[PDB]
Amino acid sequence: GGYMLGSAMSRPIIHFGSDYEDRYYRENMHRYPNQVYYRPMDEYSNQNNFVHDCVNITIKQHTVTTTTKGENFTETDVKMMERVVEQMCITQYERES
Amino acid sequence: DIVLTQSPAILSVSPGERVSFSCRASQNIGTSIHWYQQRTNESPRLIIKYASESISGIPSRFSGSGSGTDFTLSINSVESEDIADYYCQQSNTWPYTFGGGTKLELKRADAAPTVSIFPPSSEQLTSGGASVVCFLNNFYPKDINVKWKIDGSERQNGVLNSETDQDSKDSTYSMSSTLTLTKDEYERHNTYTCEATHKTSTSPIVKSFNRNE
Amino acid sequence: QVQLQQSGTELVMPGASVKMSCKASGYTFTDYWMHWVKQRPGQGLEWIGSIDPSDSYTSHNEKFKGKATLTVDESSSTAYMQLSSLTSEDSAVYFCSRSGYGYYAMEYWGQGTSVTVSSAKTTPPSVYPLAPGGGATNSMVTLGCLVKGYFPEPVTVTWNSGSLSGGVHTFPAVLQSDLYTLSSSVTVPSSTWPSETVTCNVAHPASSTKVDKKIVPR
Ligand code: NA
Repeated sequence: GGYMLGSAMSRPIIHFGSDYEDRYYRENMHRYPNQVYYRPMDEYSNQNNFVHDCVNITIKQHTVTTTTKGENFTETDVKMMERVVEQMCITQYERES
Repeated sequence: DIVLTQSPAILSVSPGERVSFSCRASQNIGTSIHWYQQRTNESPRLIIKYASESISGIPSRFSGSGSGTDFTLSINSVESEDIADYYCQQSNTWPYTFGGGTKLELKRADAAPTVSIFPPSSEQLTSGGASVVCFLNNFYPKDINVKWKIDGSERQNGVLNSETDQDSKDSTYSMSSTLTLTKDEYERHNTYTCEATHKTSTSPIVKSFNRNE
Repeated sequence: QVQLQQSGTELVMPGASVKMSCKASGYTFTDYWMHWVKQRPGQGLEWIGSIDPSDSYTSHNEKFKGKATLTVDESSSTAYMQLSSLTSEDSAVYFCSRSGYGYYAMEYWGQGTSVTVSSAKTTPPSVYPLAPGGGATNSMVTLGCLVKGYFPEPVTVTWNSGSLSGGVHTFPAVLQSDLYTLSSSVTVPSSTWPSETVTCNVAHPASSTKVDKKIVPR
């Protein structure tokens, strides 16, 4: 509490629209979460709300465990995690309704 | 932004000849360049992808080569249907950018413009309007400048121009230039002259008319 | 067979918005990025933005960010682009296109939605005969028709109910006082004019206009 950790999900291919990012993603995606943290379902006005919070908290928690371990997430990383963690939070909000 | 520079901007070629044009990128993009063909009043069409990969249903006479910053599209045997604009585009990083295009044209004989000048209709003079029309038909190459003169002094204001595409049959060009003035203004002068400057001769073709006769 | 369907045309008032559709068929909608490309008349291609229909992630040309809103409707395999606050700068053809799978050459292209931004009202054209007065050419004579102040496009210009179809030049329309104007010339043998009738028939479908103007000397 107040957060909960969801079960792990299979990684989607995600196409980012440019040759450089697709390659970048494929090479760095192992560094990103494959499961999400969230607050209970009865604490949000909607999906959009849940998802916003699930994405921020998760990247923050994920960013903290990686830094202790050294290394950093860059802006592309941060950009790509949001997209993919967003996808994941959405599947999770669905598993609840 | 990666800027893509294509040259030349216009290329004149004769059928069956092998032709080439180039696309150069301001930064290295590996092979992330694609070529499109766009004929007059049509959507663009993918002709080569990734510098050199051929595309299903595109004639094998089209090929592309290059990698890095310097790319070339070549056409083994130009056919009339290949006359079109060709644009390059990169997808290596955002934003996508396009080259400015290379226009393909058919080589033909220099041909001087045919000039016909027409005065305003009575109907129109009746509605208070006066448009003086000048047609410059079937000339080559496309470059041509039209200057209007009134009672010897060159007028620039109230002149609108329009150009046709190269003729499919005879490969020529035509132009329309219309100077619109008020009926009052129109009655304030006598002589109207359309003057066309083209490469085919250093002497401008002057067509003109006098209201007084 | 992959198809991308776009409306042919849109007439929109300055300041208004337009939402252009691009309906895909013949493939799995969510598997490919869709792209929108602007082309101003007589000019080159400009990229606006692209969208991944799978999650509606977008990328924009910086200058269209705030101007072009890209969406899809997964249920109808349709991509939409909405342009708001239109000006004459927005008059152009907008193509949609679809790339490959994880590859970004634009493989299929729509036919383009031609957008015209204007406050002009449906206005029938005025047709003025252009006949000459004075010094004839050699065994040949040139007639014309001036088509002034119509909206929207197109007009159809024919000569002698389509029997004159040999030596005609109809020029692309131009904008004149918030309206369109074009001209058409026809070159014919002097044995045929003014000895017989030459009439240009100008149709303006939008105004249900059909006027014949016989060309008379002087
Ligand atoms: Na052929």
